[PDB]
Amino acid sequence: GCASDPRCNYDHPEIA
Repeated sequence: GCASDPRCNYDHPEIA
């Protein structure tokens, strides 16, 4: 779910 966060896409790229 976090991957959906614009701040997560940068923190968890491997996920998104």
